[PDB]
Amino acid sequence: QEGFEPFAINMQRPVTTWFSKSLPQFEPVPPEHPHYEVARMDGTVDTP
Amino acid sequence: GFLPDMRAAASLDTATFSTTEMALALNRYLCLAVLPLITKCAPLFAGTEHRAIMVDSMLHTVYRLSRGRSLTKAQRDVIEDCLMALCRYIRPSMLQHLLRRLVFDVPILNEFAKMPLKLLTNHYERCWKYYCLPTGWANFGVTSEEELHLTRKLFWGIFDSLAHKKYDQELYRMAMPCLCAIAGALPPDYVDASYSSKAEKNFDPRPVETLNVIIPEKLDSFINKFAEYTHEKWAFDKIQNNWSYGENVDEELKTHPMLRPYKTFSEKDKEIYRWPIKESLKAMIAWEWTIEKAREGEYNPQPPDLSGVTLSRELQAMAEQLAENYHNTWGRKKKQELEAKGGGTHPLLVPYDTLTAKEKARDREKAQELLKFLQMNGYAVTRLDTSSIEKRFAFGFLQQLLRWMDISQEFIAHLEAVVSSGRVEKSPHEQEIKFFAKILLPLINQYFTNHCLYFLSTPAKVLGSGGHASNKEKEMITSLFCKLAALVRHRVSLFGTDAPAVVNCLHILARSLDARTVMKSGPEIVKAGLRSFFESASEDIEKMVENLRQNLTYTTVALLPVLTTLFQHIAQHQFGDDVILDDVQVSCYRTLCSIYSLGTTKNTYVEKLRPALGECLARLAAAMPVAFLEPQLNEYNACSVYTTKSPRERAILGLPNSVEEMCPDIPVLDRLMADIGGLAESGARYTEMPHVIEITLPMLCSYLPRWWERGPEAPPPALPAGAPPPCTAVTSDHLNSLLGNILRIIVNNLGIDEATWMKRLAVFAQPIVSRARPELLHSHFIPTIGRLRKRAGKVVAEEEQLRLEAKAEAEEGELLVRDEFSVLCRDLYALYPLLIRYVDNNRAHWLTEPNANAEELFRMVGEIFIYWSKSHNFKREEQNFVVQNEINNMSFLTADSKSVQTSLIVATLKKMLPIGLNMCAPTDQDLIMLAKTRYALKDTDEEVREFLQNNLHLQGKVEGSPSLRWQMALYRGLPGREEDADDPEKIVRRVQEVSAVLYHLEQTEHP
Repeated sequence: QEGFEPFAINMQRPVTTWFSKSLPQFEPVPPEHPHYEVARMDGTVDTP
Repeated sequence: GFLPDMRAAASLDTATFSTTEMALALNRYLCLAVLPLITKCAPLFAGTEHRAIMVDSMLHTVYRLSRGRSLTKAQRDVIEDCLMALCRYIRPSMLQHLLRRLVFDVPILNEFAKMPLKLLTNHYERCWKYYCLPTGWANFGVTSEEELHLTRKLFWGIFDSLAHKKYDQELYRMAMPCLCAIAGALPPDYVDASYSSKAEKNFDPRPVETLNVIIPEKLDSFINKFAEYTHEKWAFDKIQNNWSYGENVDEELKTHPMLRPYKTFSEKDKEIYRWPIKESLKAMIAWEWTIEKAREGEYNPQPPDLSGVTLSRELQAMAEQLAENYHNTWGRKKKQELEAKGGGTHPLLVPYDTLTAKEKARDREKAQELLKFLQMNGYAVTRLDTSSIEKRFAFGFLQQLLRWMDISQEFIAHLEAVVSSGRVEKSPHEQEIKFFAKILLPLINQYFTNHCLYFLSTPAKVLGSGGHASNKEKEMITSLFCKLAALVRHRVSLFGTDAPAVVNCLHILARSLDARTVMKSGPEIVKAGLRSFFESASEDIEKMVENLRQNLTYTTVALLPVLTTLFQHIAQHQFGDDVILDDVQVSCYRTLCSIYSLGTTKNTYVEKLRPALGECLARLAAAMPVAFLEPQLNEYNACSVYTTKSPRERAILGLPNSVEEMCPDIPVLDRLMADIGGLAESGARYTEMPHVIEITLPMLCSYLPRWWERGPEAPPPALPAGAPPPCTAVTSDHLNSLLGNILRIIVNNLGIDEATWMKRLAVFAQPIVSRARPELLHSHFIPTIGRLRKRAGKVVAEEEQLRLEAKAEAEEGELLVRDEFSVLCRDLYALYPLLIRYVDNNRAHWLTEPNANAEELFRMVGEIFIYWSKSHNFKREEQNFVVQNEINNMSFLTADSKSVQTSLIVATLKKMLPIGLNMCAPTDQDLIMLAKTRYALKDTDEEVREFLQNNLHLQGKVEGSPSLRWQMALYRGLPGREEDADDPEKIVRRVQEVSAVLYHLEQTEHP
């Protein structure tokens, strides 16, 4: 009576959802990380 | 570009260059070019933490130039405006130094102290939440307890200075805002680090002249030993930093150049380093505390002085004072240096209190190092006990206010003496009277206004600005309530101009008061005083009833609002279940009997006063826990006097051992409601019985609803408690009868224009309109609202008849129907809140199962709405009715509880709008859309009805689209829905009605 459609009404299959899984896994360096920075200097003489 | 400029100006500000032509040129240049530029750049100054020191320096030097003499008044104003505009955006984290300087320069309260306190009060209004809230103010750091300590000293100093100085109208008038701002900003439960006052006498750090007197020989060897220990702890710290004592003179060695083991360390410089410790310990012996010699006798010192830790209270306090001694000596030598320079000031020169933390840290380190060296070889000082409860700012202010109340009794006694003995205007203490009248009542009013919830809070119910008022604080503020009560009781004729402030202060004292703790194990003196005040009020009402058959300007003007407000405060904290349980309700019995007795008399005074008397009796009834209409059921109730007193004790307290004949004036509630129903059936007006609506209806409607919970209908949690006849035996049927009688008197007094009391007649109807039976709709609301719609239609017909004729007499009749519109709008505003609450209660039932009666009500109230929309004169009459009778606030209250034309659009249309759309089919929305378009084409109702009849095929079908398929499915799945509504006549009727309602709604939203 207010014109507000129920969500996922016309879904036939059940709606798939996503959960925040708590499991430590390594991920690469974000170059926009506000606190840490990684530089990549190579080719210098007498230094690997 | 700038900071050197006014620095040079301050240097030239000296007396020798006060009249210098170049100095005046510099001042003129600054005030015309630079300072206005600072004013323009003031908004840009936000977020300047990284230049905090130089911002503080510019603030201090701007203050110095503002005080700088040899300036025109216009230049003074320019500097003051620049300083205040800059301060409006400067964060206090850079401003605390200027604030402390202004705090020490304001106590003069003359010359250059008026604008300073104005800046302080502006900043305190800006940062009121910053100082009071324990949590840091949003996006700003938390205020420092040292800052609160400073504001406390500032409060007390300004207060005592204002008390001492002669009453100047300008001074008091412009100083009261600042003092109130300080009082509001400083939290009440804040406790200062030292619960004392400096009471001393660019700060002047008076040194310690103790260098003249030698340290006593009982500890002189100790003093030299500590000097050696300090010069050896230098080496200790260095060697903990991997730098052993060095015997070579050179700059590369970070230790002392001649730093050797004491066996090889020459004593020639040992005396040089010894003298400062001599002076330090002379400074501390110069005070009242002296270190004790329980020890015997007396380059790395193994025992270290852990100066960072705390210690006992008084010992750490004297250590802080010794750090203060270091500071005042250093400040005095630096002040000699400053006077040698002749210009500027030393920021470190401020008192050892309000210092920066860094030199506070240094002085604390030195003093606590000395104290720890005292401790590890047994040196404690020999020469109050104030708890934090007493250290509280609220507690201290209440102490001061007790002293000022005894002063008040003194000067009002003198005033009574001089007014009885002719007239003596000259008073050796009129300063006290003016001080009171100008600050004390406003100050206490603002303080209790901004800390009302704090004083109202309890140790169990922690809330308010602080955690809670202490129990002793609550009992003393209750004592102050009784104190001001007696203050206005006696010599009421005096301070007549101050009487509104007095009554407001007494009202807020009634507020922010926990009477439960006063009753339970509270001060018996205060309890007896408040009971005596109740008896005094009772006998004053008795004098009023005997007189009506000065107290005229005190009882009605002052008392009745005061005890009325106390009554609803007690009711809405439910104090009455305890505070009025015993020794108070008997006085309440006497007062209610006296009121019901005066109601018998029809004197003009009682007829014009009975509104407020009815309000007071309703409030006391809501605040009183014993049965007064139920004498037989009363003895079951535990709060009754009879169950707590033996017959002999009743006799000695004056109780005649029977409620029936103890209150014979007001009969049982059954007889009362029978009489109310009989009068409603007889159908007379306010003029015929003023007593009923003003007394009995407040009585009836204050007893039935709040005692329904005490009735059997409300499920008793305790079956053994409910087994005996409960204190109240009424039911929702009784409340229904009450509502019916109220609505009958309403439908009676639609006609008369003298029914101004509809305000209360609806206000009290609001609590009772809840728990309304479903049959009430068809029994009462339909006939009454139908009569209202008929009358509105007649008045609109009169308006149309007057509009169709253009004549001055036609406009005169138009004004007459304006008056008729106004009175029927008073009636409309009286009736609408009840319908609003009724539909908000029964709407879920109507939505779940549709009701034809509800739909008919919707149609006819929509008719009322459409007449409102058509008649512009009706809207302006509603406008002027609302503005003159102040019904805007009651409209807002009705909206929030359940423009000034919102009432009709929210009640007539938005309340039953779901009801309106429920009865129309989803397939009829196409007809609704086309009908609203054809209305937008400006066609009449009959013509659009013909169009709807023509458009019978324009309605859609469930098979047409899945979007409306589920709407159709739910609509047919509604249990109350049938196919009978599919008849074309019904379809076109409902579609036209709903489309017209939506048309007028969208026209109202946007013409």
